[PDB]
Amino acid sequence: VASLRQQVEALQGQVQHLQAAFSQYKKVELFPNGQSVGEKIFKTAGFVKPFTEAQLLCTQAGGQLASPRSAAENAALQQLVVAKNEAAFLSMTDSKTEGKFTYPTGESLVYSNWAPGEPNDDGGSEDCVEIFTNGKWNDRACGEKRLVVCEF
Amino acid sequence: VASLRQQVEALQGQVQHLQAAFSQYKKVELFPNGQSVGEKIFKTAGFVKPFTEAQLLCTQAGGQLASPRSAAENAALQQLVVAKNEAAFLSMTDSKTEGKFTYPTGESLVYSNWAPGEPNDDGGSEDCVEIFTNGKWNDRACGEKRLVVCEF
Amino acid sequence: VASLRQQVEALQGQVQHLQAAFSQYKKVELFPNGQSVGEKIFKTAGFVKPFTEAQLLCTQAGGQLASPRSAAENAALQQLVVAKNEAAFLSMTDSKTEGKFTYPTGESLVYSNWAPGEPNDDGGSEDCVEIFTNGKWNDRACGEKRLVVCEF
Ligand SMILES: [Ca+2]
Ligand SMILES: [Ca+2]
Ligand SMILES: [Ca+2]
Ligand SMILES: [Ca+2]
Ligand SMILES: [Ca+2]
Ligand SMILES: [Ca+2]
Ligand SMILES: [Ca+2]
Ligand SMILES: [Ca+2]
Ligand SMILES: [Ca+2]
Repeated sequence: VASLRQQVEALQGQVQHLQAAFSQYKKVELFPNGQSVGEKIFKTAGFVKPFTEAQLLCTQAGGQLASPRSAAENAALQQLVVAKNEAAFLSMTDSKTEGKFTYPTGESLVYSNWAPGEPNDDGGSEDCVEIFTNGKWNDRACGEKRLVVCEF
Repeated sequence: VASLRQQVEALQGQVQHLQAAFSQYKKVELFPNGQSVGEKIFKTAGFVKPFTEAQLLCTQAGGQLASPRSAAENAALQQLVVAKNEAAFLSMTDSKTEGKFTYPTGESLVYSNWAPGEPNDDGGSEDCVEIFTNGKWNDRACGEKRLVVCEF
Repeated sequence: VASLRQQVEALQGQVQHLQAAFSQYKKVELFPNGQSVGEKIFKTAGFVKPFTEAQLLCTQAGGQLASPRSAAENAALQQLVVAKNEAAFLSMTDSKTEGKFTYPTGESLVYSNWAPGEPNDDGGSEDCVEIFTNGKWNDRACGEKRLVVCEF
């Protein structure tokens, strides 16, 4: 029993070391292209791509396109967009049913921050969504190129 | 004994929370300049350099130039090459014995994906190896500049 | 007991795996924009900004502008500057009292590596500090754009 006790004490020190070391690396890793908010992490690729390409990049990386589900998440995402000074694509589209935006899973939106008058399906061909540097949303043509930002 | 149990129960909760956090941060880390395959991790510096300089960058970083040892590893590396649209240097050279490519350790290749007609030692001076966006290999002069991709 | 001893072995296995995985990840993260020295880590954003903007970026990331406090730290920082071939801003300034450089906290410098003749407050308007590829320091106008390097 004393042997196991010694083992536990050792593990406690090793875990404490990992926690401290990892806490430091979290900050290092997110600088300058990442943003943590709650349990979610947004990270930009630093370049622009059309929706389909951006979506694939995020999915293959084990995440998905930025999908802010609260004002707080949206504000965090906005910080990255502002820092890079490039509007970015969100994950939602109304490709299936015009006028009804959904997440990649098909679920309807639980949050939105549409600019006044949006979505307006301008030209009758805007089924993707972009977030501006001011944090507001606008439906935009999926064929256009916007900043690639994924969430993990 | 009873106190040790709860101590173990607690410590493991912390470790599993650490495992989850670490796993999330690893995915974030690899986007968009890295690729994991098995226990190996490829990461590109995002710029080009001549072989000697590229090799030094990887060694100083605690790794080595990309050394795909299987079709799976080659495919993973190919993803970075395609993403950057820049052919990359591999670690192998036939500088010691012309025609015989080896890893930095001196060991002979256990896998190769030479493009048709390669390695041809063009000009009688191609002792380094580059991987194209199509995943195939070609021997090339070490003085040329290619994408820097290290493996860890 | 025999069950506790079993749980401990599993826990030990999880911690040992994390130590190996974390160590590998650290190397990946630092390549190619980071440098570890002592308990400090320098990381460059890979781009240039005026002092105020560079300072805010580091602060918002949970760190601060590079603040070498020893020859060892300065040498580590110098590596990033050399690697990017771009002089970088340090955190210190004499904005409060001309001729007296201080850290962000307000404390006086505990180490300096001024190039010959510096600081010279050229034009009567140099209150910020930059580090050259040779590791030496020079006071520079805060409005100029230099490589952003933060410390964590
Ligand atoms: Ca439509
Ligand atoms: Ca639409
Ligand atoms: Ca619109
Ligand atoms: Ca030769
Ligand atoms: Ca040759
Ligand atoms: Ca050839
Ligand atoms: Ca002054
Ligand atoms: Ca001054
Ligand atoms: Ca000066």
